[PDB]
Amino acid sequence: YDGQNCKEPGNCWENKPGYPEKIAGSKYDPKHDPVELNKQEESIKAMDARNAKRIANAKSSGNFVFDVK
Amino acid sequence: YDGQNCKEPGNCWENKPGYPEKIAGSKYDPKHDPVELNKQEESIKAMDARNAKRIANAKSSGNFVFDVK
Amino acid sequence: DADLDKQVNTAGAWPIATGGYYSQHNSPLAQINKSNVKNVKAAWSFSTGVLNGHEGAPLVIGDMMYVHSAFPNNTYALNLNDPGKIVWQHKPKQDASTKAVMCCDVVDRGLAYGAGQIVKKQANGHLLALDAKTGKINWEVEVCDPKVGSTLTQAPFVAKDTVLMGCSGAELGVRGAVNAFDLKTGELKWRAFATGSDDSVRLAKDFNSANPHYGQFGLGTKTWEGDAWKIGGGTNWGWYAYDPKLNLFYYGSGNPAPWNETMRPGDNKWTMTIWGRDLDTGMAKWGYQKTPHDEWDFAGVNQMVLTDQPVNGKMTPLLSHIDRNGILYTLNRENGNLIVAEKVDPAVNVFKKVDLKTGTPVRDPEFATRMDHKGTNICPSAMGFHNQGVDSYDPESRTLYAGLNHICMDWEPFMLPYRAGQFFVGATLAMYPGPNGPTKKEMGQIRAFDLTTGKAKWTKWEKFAAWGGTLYTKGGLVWYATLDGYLKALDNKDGKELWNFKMPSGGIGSPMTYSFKGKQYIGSMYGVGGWPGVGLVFDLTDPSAGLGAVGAFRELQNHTQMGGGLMVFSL
Amino acid sequence: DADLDKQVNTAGAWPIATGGYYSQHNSPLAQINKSNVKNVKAAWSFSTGVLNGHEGAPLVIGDMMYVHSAFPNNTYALNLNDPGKIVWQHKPKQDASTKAVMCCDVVDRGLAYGAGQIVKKQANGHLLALDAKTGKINWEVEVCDPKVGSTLTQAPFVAKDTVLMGCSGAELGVRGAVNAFDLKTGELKWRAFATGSDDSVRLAKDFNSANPHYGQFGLGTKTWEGDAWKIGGGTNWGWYAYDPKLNLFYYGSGNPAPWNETMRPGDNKWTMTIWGRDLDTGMAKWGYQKTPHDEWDFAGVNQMVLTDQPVNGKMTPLLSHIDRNGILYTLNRENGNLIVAEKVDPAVNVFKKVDLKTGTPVRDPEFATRMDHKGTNICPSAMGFHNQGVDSYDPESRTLYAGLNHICMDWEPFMLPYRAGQFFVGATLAMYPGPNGPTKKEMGQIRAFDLTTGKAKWTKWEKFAAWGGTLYTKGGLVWYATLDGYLKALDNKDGKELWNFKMPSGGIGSPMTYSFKGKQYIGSMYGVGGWPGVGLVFDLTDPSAGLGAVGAFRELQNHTQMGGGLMVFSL
Ligand SMILES: O=C(O)c1cc(C(=O)O)c2c(n1)C(=O)C(=O)c1cc(C(=O)O)[nH]c1-2
Ligand SMILES: O=C(O)c1cc(C(=O)O)c2c(n1)C(=O)C(=O)c1cc(C(=O)O)[nH]c1-2
Ligand SMILES: [Ca+2]
Ligand SMILES: [Ca+2]
Repeated sequence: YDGQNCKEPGNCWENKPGYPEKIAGSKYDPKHDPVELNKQEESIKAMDARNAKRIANAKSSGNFVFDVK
Repeated sequence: YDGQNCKEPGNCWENKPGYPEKIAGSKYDPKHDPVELNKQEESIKAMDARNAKRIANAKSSGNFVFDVK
Repeated sequence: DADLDKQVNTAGAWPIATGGYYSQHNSPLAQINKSNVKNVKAAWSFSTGVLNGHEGAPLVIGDMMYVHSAFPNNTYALNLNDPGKIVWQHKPKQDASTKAVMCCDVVDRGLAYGAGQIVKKQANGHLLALDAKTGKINWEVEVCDPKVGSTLTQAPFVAKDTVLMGCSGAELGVRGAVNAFDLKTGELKWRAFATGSDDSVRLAKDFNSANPHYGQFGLGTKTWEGDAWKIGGGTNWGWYAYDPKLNLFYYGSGNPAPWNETMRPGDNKWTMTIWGRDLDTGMAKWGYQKTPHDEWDFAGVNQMVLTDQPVNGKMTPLLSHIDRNGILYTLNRENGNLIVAEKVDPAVNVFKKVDLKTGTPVRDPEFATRMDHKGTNICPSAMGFHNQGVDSYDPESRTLYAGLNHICMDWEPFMLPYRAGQFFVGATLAMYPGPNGPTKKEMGQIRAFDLTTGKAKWTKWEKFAAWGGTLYTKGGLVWYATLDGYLKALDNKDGKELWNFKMPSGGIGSPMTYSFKGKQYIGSMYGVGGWPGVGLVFDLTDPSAGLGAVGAFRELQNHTQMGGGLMVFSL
Repeated sequence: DADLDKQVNTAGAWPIATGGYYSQHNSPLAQINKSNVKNVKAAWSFSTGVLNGHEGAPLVIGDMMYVHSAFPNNTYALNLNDPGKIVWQHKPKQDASTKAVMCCDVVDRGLAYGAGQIVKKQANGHLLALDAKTGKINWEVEVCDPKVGSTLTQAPFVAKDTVLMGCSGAELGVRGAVNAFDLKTGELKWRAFATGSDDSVRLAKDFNSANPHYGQFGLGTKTWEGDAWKIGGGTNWGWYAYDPKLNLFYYGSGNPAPWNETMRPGDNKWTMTIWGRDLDTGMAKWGYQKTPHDEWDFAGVNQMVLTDQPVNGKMTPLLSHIDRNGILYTLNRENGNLIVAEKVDPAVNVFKKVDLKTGTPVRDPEFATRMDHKGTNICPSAMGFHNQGVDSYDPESRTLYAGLNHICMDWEPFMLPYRAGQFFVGATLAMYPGPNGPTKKEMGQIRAFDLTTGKAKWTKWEKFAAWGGTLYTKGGLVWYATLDGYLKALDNKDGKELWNFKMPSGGIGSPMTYSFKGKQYIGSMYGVGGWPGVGLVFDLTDPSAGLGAVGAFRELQNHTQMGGGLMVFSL
C-alpha cells in the first residue's frame, strides 16, 4: 500500500498485506451500533430547532432571549 | 462600662447596663458542652504522641519518616 | 464586514486573529527594529484569573483591548487609556463536565470582531455576539453539543456578514462541519460537512474540475465502508484565510476517527483536505486531500497563508500551509493546483515524498500503522512537525517563519467501540524528540522558508516545541513565545536572538502588535498548556498518558508552571 | 542560629520575611534612588501555578531564591544565575477539606531559613525543614489539627536554635499558643498558650514587675466565666521580632472567641496582648493587654518593630506597633512600659483614647457591641485600621511608613453553639469606607509616623486598603503593592509617587529587595486574595458574606482578577 494504485481517481486505498479488503465479518469488524451512529444527527436536528425558536421569538419582539421555549 | 473601674489589677470588666454580671443561667448562657470543650486538648495530646514517636524513630536510625505507629 | 474592513484598514488596530484576511500574521509597524529591540521593556500586564492553556492573542480595536482566557472562557474589555480598569467583562456559567470531553486542554484560540460586536464562543458550544462598547449580548446560539463529545476551541472567523465556526471532537468521533452564521442575528446560513454525501459536503458542480485526479463526486461515502463516515472525524478546529477578490475562504479539515486505522478502510474522504469554498454558499470550488487514509493523527487543520508571488517568474495567487504530516504545501488558491510539496525536515519518514503528478503521498510501509503491529520511529509524531501555531510572513524577502516541533513516536492501535460522548482514539503511543536536534534532544525549531521552492533559509533550534507561532514586524524581527516561558525577538535575516524576556509561564499563543497614541506595543498571552502541557496541567506521571505527550514533555515541569494572562511590551 | 546570622550579615541577602530580627523591613541598598527610580523596569517573572492570595515575599540566600504560593503551599527553589530553571520544588499532598476551615482565604505568609534549611509549613498543620540546596525533607511534624479548626498561615520565625509557629482558628474557637520547635530536630521545646493557667501561659516569676497595673497572675482563668477560656481564641498568626541582647521575642496574641462579646464576659486575658517572652524558656517577662474584652475582632497580631530612639532625650529600646483597634503603640521593649498610645486616624471611635496611667482604653459605649443591639458607624471595622501588612522604618529620618485601611462597620451578634471543627463567630457585619477619604470612598492610606510621638508626617490616599505593607530602601523610597494591582515607589519625604508598574493582579504581600552580581532588585508577589478579596476569589455577592467584607470590596473585580506569582524589577 504505497498510495499509487487507484481503483478510481481519488480512491487509491488498498488493504495492507495480510488485512481484509472489507472489515465486516472479520476479527477487525467494528460491529458499530446504528442508533449510536445516528446520535450526532438527532442532536443537530434538536439544537437547530432550538435556534430557530430562539431567533424567531426575537425578530418579532425586538428583544433577544436565549432561554427560549 | 468605660474600662476604668477595676476589681483588681488587670481585671476591669463590667457588665453593660441591663446585661447580667454572670451569664450562666441567663438568656445569654452559652450552655457549652464539656465534651465539645475538651476536644482541642485531646487532639493535642494525641498529636504530641505521634510526633514524639517520629523524632525517636529517626534519632535511632537516622532517616526521618513521618508514618509511625 | 464594512466595520471589520474599516478596522483592517486602520493602522495599529488588530481586529483579526491571524493578522488579516490572508493570515500572513505580520505588521507594517517599524517603530521597534533591530537597532532598538534591545531596549524593549514590559509596559503592563493582566491576569485572567484562570489557569490552563492560554491560546490565541487579544484583539485591538480603537483604544480598546479584548482579552480571552481558557475555559470558562471569560472576556475582558480594557480601554488602552488605562489598562487598570476593566470596562466590561463576560463570564459564562458553564457546566464543568464540558471539560471531560476535551482532548487537549480546555483551551480557546480567541475572539473575532464584526459589525461593532465581539464574536465569541464558549467551550460548551454556545456562540455569541456582544456589543464591543458595553458587552451587552446581542444573540446567543448553540453550535455544538458536548453530550456527543463536541466542543468549541477555535477562533470564530468573520468575512462580510458571515461568521464561520467549526466544532472540535474527532477524538470522540465527531463528524466535522464548518458552520456559517449571520453576523447580525446568529441564524444558521449553511453547514458543510467533511464526510457524507455530496449534498452534505457541499461540492459545487465544478468541484476540482481543474484537478479531476484529486477526486470528485461520491468519495464522501465510497472512500468509507458502510456508515463509518457517520463518526468519521474531519473537524476543523484550526485557522481560516480569505480572498475577497475570489470570495473564497480556505481551511483544513481534521483527522478521521478512530485513531485506529484498521477500523476504517478507505481514503476516508474528505478529511485531511485543504478546501477552497465560496463564502456565500459554502460550496466547494476545489478540495485536495493531503493524507488519504490517515494512520497517524495528522489532523489537517493548520493555518492557511495566502501570498502573491512569482512562480517561474510569473505572478501567482498562492495558498501555503505546513501540515502536521511534515509537508509544506503550495497550491494556486484559484483552482487548487499543486505547486510545492516538500518535507519541512529530513526526519519525515511516513512518506517517501509527495508525487506532484499523482498529487499523492508515496507511503512507506515501514512507517505505517496497523493492528497487531507496533510501529516505531515514525516521524512526525501525532503532535506533528507543525501544530496549531500561527506563523508569519515577511512580504519583502518573501519568507515564512515557522514554529515547528521535532518529535517522533511509537504507535500501536487497539479495537474499541463507539459510544456517543466517549473517547474514540484506539491507539497507545510513546513520543520523543526527533533525530536531527544538535544534541538529539531539541524538540523545536523556528525555520525560515521560501514558499515557492519549499526550501529553508535558516534554522534556530529550541529545547521544547515551538507551539504558538511567530509574528513578523517590518522592523525586521520575528517574535515568538516558548513553552519554557520567554518571548524572543530574532533577526529575520539569520535567526540570531536580539532580545527575550521571562514571562510568568510558557506561551502557547502567537504575539500580536498594535499602536496606541503613536507607540508600538507587542502583546503576548502566557499560561502554558495545550497538548504539550497536559502532564503538567493535569498532574500526569504516566509517559503513555496524555496520548503519549506526558513522556515527551516530562522536563517542562522544571522550567515553568501554570499561569494565565497577558504581558505587553514597548520601548 | 549561626547560619542565619551569617546570611543576616551578608549584604543584599534576604533571609527573614520581616527584614531582620528587629522587623524594620528596610534595606541599606541605595542603587535605586529618587533620581533614577523612573528608569526601573521589570526584570523577570515567575508564575506559581496556583490562584488565591499570594501573601508574603520570597527569600534570597546566596544566589538562591525560594518562592511560595497559596494553598497547597508549594515551594520553588531558583538559582539567580538562571531564573528559567527550577532547581527543586516541594509540592505537598493536602486534603481539600483543609480550605473549609481557613477563615480568610487560603493564604501563606512565607518561609523561614535556618541552619542551611528552608523551614516551611502547610495549611493542614505540618511543619518541615528541607535542605536549602536539594529540598530533601529533614523532619516533618504536626503543629495544628484541621479537625478542631486549627490551620497554619503565618511565617515561621527562627532565632537561635528554635522555630516559633502558631496556628490559626480563633474564628473556630481555637485556643491560641506559640509553639517552639528544635531547628535541627523538629522536637517540641515548649508551648505558651494565650489563655488558662499561668503554667500554660508560661509567665515568669517577675511577670509585669514594672507594671503591676497591667495585671499579673491568675488572669487567664479569672477573666473568663467557667471554662470559656478553653475555646477562648488568642491565636498568633502575625509577625514576630527578636532582641538578641535581651534574648526576648515579641508578638501579639489574637482575638478572643466568639465574636459575640455577650457570650464571654471578662477581660478575656491574655488575648489581645503584646508579649516580651524569653526565647529559651518561652516565659513571659511582660504582657500588655491592648484590648480587654474585645467587642470588635481587633485581632492583635500585627507586626512588632524594634527601634532604638531618644524619648525626651533618652535613647530607649523601643517596640512600636499599630493594632487593628486603630492605636499606634510604643513601649520600652525591656520592661513593657507604655510610652505612646495614639490614634492612627481621628476616625477611631471605639475608644475616647488610651489612658497612659491606667494603661487601658477609655471605652465609648456608643460604639460598643452587645447582644440584641446593632452598633453602627463603628471605626475601625473588624478588618482594622491596620491588618497583616509589614510596614517599614527609615533609621535616618526615624519614620515608620504604614499601610493602613480606612474601613468602618455596623455589627450585631447572635447566639450560637460551639461544635469543634465548625465556625464559631456569631456576628453579622456590613463594612464600608471610613469618613476621612477625600471623596469619602477611600479605604487605604500610606501614613508616615513619628514613633516617639505617634504623629503623622504625611499621608497618601489609596482607593483600596493598603493590605500588604511597605518596604523602605536607603535610596529614599517607600515601596508598596496595591489591591488593584500596582507596585509603587514614593519619595519617603512627602509620599509623592515617583514610579509604578501594573502587575497582573493585586498584591497583598510586602515588597522585598536583594543584590545579585552588583545590582539591586525589588521583588513583589502578585495575586489578590486574603480577606479583602474573598468576594472575588470565591464569587460571593452577598454584601454580608465573607464576614462583611464582600460588600466593602465589591468594585475590586472591576480592577483585578486572581493571579499567582512573583515579579522582579531593577535598573
Ligand atoms: O481532533 C480534534 O478535533 C482536535 C481538537 C483539538 C483542539 O481543539 O484543541 C486538538 C486536536 N484535535 C489535536 O489533534 C491536537 O493535536 C491538538 C492540540 C491542541 C492544543 O490546543 O494544543 N488542541 C488539539
Ligand atoms: O483569628 C485567626 O486565627 C485568624 C487567622 C487569620 C489567618 O490566618 O489568615 C486571619 C485572621 N484571624 C483575621 O482575623 C484576619 O482579619 C485575617 C486576614 C487575613 C489575611 O491574610 O488577609 N488573615 C486573617
Ligand atoms: Ca485530533
Ligand atoms: Ca481572627
